[PDB]
Amino acid sequence: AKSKNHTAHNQTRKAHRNGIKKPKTYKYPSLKGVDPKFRRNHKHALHGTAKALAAAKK
Amino acid sequence: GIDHTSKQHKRSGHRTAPKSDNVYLKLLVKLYTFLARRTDAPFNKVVLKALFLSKINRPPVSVSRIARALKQEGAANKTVVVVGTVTDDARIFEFPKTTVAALRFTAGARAKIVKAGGECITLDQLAVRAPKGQNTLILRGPRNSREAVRHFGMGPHKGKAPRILSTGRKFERARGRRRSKGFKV
Amino acid sequence: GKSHGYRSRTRYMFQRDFRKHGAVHLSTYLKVYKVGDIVDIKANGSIQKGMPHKFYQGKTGVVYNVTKSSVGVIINKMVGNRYLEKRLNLRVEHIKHSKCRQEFLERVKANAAKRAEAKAQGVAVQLKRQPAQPRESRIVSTEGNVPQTLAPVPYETFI
Amino acid sequence: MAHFKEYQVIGRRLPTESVPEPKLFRMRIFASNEVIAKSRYWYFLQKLHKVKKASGEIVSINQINEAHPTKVKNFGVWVRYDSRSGTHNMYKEIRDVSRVAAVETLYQDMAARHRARFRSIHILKVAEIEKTADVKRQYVKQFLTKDLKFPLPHRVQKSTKTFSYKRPSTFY
Amino acid sequence: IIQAKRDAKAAGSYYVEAQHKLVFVVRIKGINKIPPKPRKVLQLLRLTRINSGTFVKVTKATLELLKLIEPYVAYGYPSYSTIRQLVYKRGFGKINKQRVPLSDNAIIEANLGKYGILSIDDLIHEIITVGPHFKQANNFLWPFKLSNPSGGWGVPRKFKHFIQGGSFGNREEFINKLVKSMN
RNA sequence: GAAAUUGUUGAAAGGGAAGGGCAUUUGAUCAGA
RNA sequence: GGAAUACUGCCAGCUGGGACUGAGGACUGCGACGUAAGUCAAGGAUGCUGGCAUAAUGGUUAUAUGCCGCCCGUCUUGAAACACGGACCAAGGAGUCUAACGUCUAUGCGAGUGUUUGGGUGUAAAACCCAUACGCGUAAUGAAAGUGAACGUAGGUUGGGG
RNA sequence: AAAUAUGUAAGAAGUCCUUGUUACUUAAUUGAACGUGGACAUUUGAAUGAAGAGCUUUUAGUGGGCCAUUUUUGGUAAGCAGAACUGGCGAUGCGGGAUGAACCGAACGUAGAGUUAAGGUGCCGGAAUACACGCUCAUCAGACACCACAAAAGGUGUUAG
RNA sequence: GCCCUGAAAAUGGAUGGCGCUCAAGCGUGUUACCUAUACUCUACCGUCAGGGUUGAUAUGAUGCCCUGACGAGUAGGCAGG
RNA sequence: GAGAACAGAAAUCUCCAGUAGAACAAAAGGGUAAAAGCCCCCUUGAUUUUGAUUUUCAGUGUGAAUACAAACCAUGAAAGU
RNA sequence: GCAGUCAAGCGUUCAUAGCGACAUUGCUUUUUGAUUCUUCGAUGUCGGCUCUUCCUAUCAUACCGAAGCAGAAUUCGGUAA
RNA sequence: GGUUGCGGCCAUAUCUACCAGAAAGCACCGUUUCCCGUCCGAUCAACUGUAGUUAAGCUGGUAAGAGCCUGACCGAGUAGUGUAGUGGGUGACCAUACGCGAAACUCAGGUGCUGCAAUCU
Ligand SMILES: [K+]
Ligand SMILES: [Mg+2]
Ligand SMILES: [Mg+2]
Ligand SMILES: [Mg+2]
Ligand SMILES: [Mg+2]
Ligand SMILES: [Mg+2]
Ligand SMILES: [Mg+2]
Ligand SMILES: [Mg+2]
Ligand SMILES: [Mg+2]
Ligand SMILES: [Mg+2]
Ligand SMILES: [Mg+2]
Ligand SMILES: [Mg+2]
Ligand SMILES: [Mg+2]
Ligand SMILES: [Mg+2]
Ligand SMILES: [Mg+2]
Ligand SMILES: [Mg+2]
Ligand SMILES: [Mg+2]
Ligand SMILES: [Mg+2]
Ligand SMILES: [Mg+2]
Ligand SMILES: [Mg+2]
Ligand SMILES: [Mg+2]
Ligand SMILES: [Mg+2]
Ligand SMILES: [Mg+2]
Ligand SMILES: [Mg+2]
Ligand SMILES: [Mg+2]
Ligand SMILES: [Mg+2]
Ligand SMILES: [Mg+2]
Ligand SMILES: [Mg+2]
Ligand SMILES: [Mg+2]
Ligand SMILES: [Mg+2]
Ligand SMILES: [Mg+2]
Ligand SMILES: [Mg+2]
Ligand SMILES: [Mg+2]
Ligand SMILES: [Mg+2]
Ligand SMILES: [Mg+2]
Ligand SMILES: [Mg+2]
Ligand SMILES: [Mg+2]
Ligand SMILES: [Mg+2]
Ligand SMILES: [Mg+2]
Ligand SMILES: [Mg+2]
Repeated sequence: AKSKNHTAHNQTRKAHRNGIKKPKTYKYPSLKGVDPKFRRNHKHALHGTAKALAAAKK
Repeated sequence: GIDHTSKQHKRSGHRTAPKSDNVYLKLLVKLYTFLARRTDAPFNKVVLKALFLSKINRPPVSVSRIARALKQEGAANKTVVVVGTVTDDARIFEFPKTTVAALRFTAGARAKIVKAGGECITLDQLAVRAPKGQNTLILRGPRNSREAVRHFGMGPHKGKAPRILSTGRKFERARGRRRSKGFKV
Repeated sequence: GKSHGYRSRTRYMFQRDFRKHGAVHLSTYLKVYKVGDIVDIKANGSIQKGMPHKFYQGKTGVVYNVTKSSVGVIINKMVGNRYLEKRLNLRVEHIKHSKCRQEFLERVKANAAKRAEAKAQGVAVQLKRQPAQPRESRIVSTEGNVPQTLAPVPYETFI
Repeated sequence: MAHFKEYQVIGRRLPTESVPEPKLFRMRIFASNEVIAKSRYWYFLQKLHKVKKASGEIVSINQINEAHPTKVKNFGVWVRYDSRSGTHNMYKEIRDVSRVAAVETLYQDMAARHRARFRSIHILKVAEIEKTADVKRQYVKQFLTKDLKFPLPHRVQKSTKTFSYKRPSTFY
Repeated sequence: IIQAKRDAKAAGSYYVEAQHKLVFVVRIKGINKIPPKPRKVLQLLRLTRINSGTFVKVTKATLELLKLIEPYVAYGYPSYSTIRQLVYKRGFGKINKQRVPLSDNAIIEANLGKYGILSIDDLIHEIITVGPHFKQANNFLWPFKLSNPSGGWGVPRKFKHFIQGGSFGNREEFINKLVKSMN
């Protein structure tokens, strides 16, 4: 008793019923894959900027 | 025949009335329905909408949250509006004097507010005092701090609190949770 | 059995552009890529390291990471009924700066110039692009261009 | 396609910077309306020259009326048509009072005798045969004899009623 | 325009009239068995029902849409009389997402007055001359719900091209006869 | 003291089933005003 | 050379015949005509008249006529099937209760909550009252020993209703 | 080396300008990234549309399919077997193809009137034994796609080339 | 091109039938006409949506009312009864 | 291809031509010429730590692979690898 | 399985009286396959006997055409079930 | 403008056969003590710039040159292809309608352009 093996029939219709959703872009994307040396220095630079701007409030 | 570009007879998906059968809640809804219709006050519209919300959509607002909102610059004299329950919070030791309008006050929250010298008023008293929502500050409790929420979106590499009855060693911590047993997450 | 390896069905995709085999010219390595740059992905079959998968050949993405010899590129891949974010680590031989936005950039520059000249001269902007419009009326002269009458030709074989 | 009109259609092969004032090619098209006439013009122009409707423009389209619509003419008509198994040129002769009437007759006759639909037929040429004895088809020549008369035997009258009381006659 | 044609003829030239800036498109095909790209184009032109018609401003961007939906629509160049009768008899405005008949100039002024369109004739003018606010006026116009043609379609079979003796495609000036029968 | 099933009486129809839908004719019967 | 006519198109040109519909229910609007009173075909039918006043209309029912109408249920890609169950009728006849739970919702109270194991009491399996515990929550994390949540207005930025 | 299909972009999260942080980087305030400050709303930067957009939870059934056009594999082929895209049937009545799951047309609340689709208009059968030009006579004539078949080869039959 | 030969199967039978021969056949063209649960207009039912109306004799604000669009359905879900 | 005792059509030597028509463990495809091939010299980056990423994909696992970081090394004059 | 077309050759000479290579077009469903649509809550599985009817691709009988038909015998073909 | 060093694009630059080249540069070229490498100072190393030469390299020019590059209403709106019909045809396949649109072929033109630094009759 053999059966059907594969088909993509109706798959695009199913996909488009709830649509192909664009991936909801955000400002400030994540830094997941960024070089860790750059991230370490970025953390130190941002901390320094925060301290400077905290003292800058006069 | 018509080639419909959208689902037919689709309900709005928003509550138009409280699910509750509370007669007093329905009276508040009637008052704020009148106000939202005949004032053009965005405050009145949002209060009417908030009066329909379910319990999980009206998380309690603590007096400490109210006090932080009053610590906001320029907001110290605004009447704080919570469409829901105001709860007490002993972690704060300095509650300011203020007017709070809420659906419900915990005994402790009311005691703290009155002791600080403010008043706890109902939403109809709020409506009489400020029919256009004048000088109000609407506060909402934390919705996504519910215990149920932390299990939502469970899956690999999501970090989303498995649904579990007993916790500890031997309870969903070995295979799929550490590299030493098969793999991690 | 079936075969779906990493480089399956790449026989012509990763070929070397006939009479353009051999060493990569130095401008490829002299290009500078910054986070946010838009790049087209086209694998160089002679550089087997840092190569993109065949799916990304011809895809355009945004650089999110810059390393010694490579960049990280953000692609939006259609998976199922939605797009998933993919992060590729591609050596610079497999990417080039995309010109998909240069027309927009020069349009922005020209629009700034046109707005400045408009606000210095008078009131007219017309800064939006317009599709090709229907042709206006024109008068076609027959001086030296008297219409020549053509007729369909009879069938013949010429074999 | 329908009762035909004849149009002159003049198209341009739109001017460029290198070639302003292009060569203004003209055709005589038999068609039922101007839309079909312009479609046919572009069809034959694409058969003849490197042009298409997207790269060209219709400069003019004008109905050509018969100069003498109430004088009987003999027409030689050269056509090229696709049969079921090949393409063939044929020359026919049609007696009619106008070119459009002759072309309508020709299309009817091609469809009747060779099952050639409109799409399969190209009118190469329609020309008045000015001098009789240059008419070379017998089915036209037989109508050019002197003092031509002929009867119409077996006249069939169309009855306006279901029943007749007379047992009709076919005299004429 | 008439004098320009006459003058070019007198000068031995040909007055090539300006290409038409406006088409009227009527969906002449039902809603079943439509391929997705033409289906989406018909939706974007608001022809979601058979005998629904809209005005389209002719550009390359919209001509490439008419090309895609050619086998399902009959379109052409509407005359002033066609536009006038269409708007007067079947003119409906989209107001608050509702189809409101254009029975008074106040409706048109209340919804299009910000664009300088104060009356039904101002609307018709903005349609026939494809003005600066053609997009807004045309979109304010609800898609026209035409009937079937009163004398029929003039052809035995609708679904071959007008050139091939059918009903669909560009029928450029005969769209007026068809739409007047359907209106 | 139901139904299946049956007798009698009455009414009706009935050229290889019967039953059904829409519509009206005809017969019978009946409410509303 | 001067016309006409055809064809096609336009008129916010005039007008005749036919059919279906009359929704709404004080006024409110936009207009037209009139100098103005006012009138109107202008935000949906009124006026006049006749017959009948009951089986006449209509309902129901049986029949006749025109046209249409395969046997339901089921499995199935596909059933009227030469696939299965069903001669008929009545009565019975199939997602229940429980333990422990997920989401959602309603309610009470709320950093707490749960009186009902038990005690008190009673008009006695009800209702009413209650101490100490205990459960869950208020802390996590680690295999464990163990350690255990404010640099800051409990942070910065972007958006964010009010 | 096409056509069709396909990635990206078409702005205020933008363009540019001044200068603060760093443990990164540079020969080097060199740069990198992130910031502080400043200028630029009618078309805020193609078209068309937008019963709105975004977001979340939770559950049913299903996980035998099949058919048509087109692309296409195995097979002589199959109402065969297997893929691609779309449209359908399944899950769907209605008008047409006599009949028929899939074809054509068209998708369906209850009615009235009008007009049509596909298909038809001798009679069955509603609707021209309409009009027009030809062709055909068959001692097996032919008579509408899917579709219910016919070929090579022949005929001073007849027609036109 | 049409027609004919080529052209043989089993119950009696199918351009659907009758029948049709300057067709009621074949090719082509032009009109008129017929009729779907489709299109247009109107009413009524329901659904959905947007609104008006707690200012009184107001007991039905889950009410009354205005406006627009929409209505196929197995498995299945939900709702009102 | 033109040459050189045995040496011939194939042994070794020489020049010329030689875009790869060779070789690169293996199937096939891709890639490669001062190399990725051939020969020689030095070596252990076939190492340590724990993450991210690509393919298959449920965006789970496994296998394989990519680019980094933090070390320790190899090689080279060095950039580098 | 049956039947065509072409005609290199056979047939003393002559392609086609009768045949007919190399090719090629078909028909039939009395072969066997191929398939798995119907039937597994069951359509009684070989053959024979018996009996009716149908088909024609005709063995005989009827009437014919052809012949490498003198007669006789025979062969090829037609209408014919 | 020539030349050198480093280059960018990587034949319009390559290839074949000839011709020419002033100045400088480059080059061939001379030598083997040292460092260095070879069977071989041929390559590689070092030294001289001295003994010699433009012969070669190199550069430029020439050729109805090969290749390559560019362009074309050249072929060709052809082949192909998206869409459509109850179009044709027994079929194989084909025509038409609305679009897109090659390659070969032919012809014409061309044969490196150029950055940085130094140098030169
Ligand atoms: K069985
Ligand atoms: Mg399966
Ligand atoms: Mg509907
Ligand atoms: Mg390639
Ligand atoms: Mg009519
Ligand atoms: Mg029709
Ligand atoms: Mg009894
Ligand atoms: Mg009984
Ligand atoms: Mg007229
Ligand atoms: Mg009324
Ligand atoms: Mg009655
Ligand atoms: Mg029947
Ligand atoms: Mg059944
Ligand atoms: Mg059966
Ligand atoms: Mg069974
Ligand atoms: Mg039984
Ligand atoms: Mg029962
Ligand atoms: Mg099923
Ligand atoms: Mg259907
Ligand atoms: Mg049939
Ligand atoms: Mg109806
Ligand atoms: Mg009739
Ligand atoms: Mg033949
Ligand atoms: Mg025949
Ligand atoms: Mg008939
Ligand atoms: Mg006919
Ligand atoms: Mg509502
Ligand atoms: Mg329904
Ligand atoms: Mg090397
Ligand atoms: Mg593997
Ligand atoms: Mg099967
Ligand atoms: Mg049985
Ligand atoms: Mg049995
Ligand atoms: Mg039996
Ligand atoms: Mg026989
Ligand atoms: Mg030497
Ligand atoms: Mg040296
Ligand atoms: Mg020399
Ligand atoms: Mg040459
Ligand atoms: Mg179709």
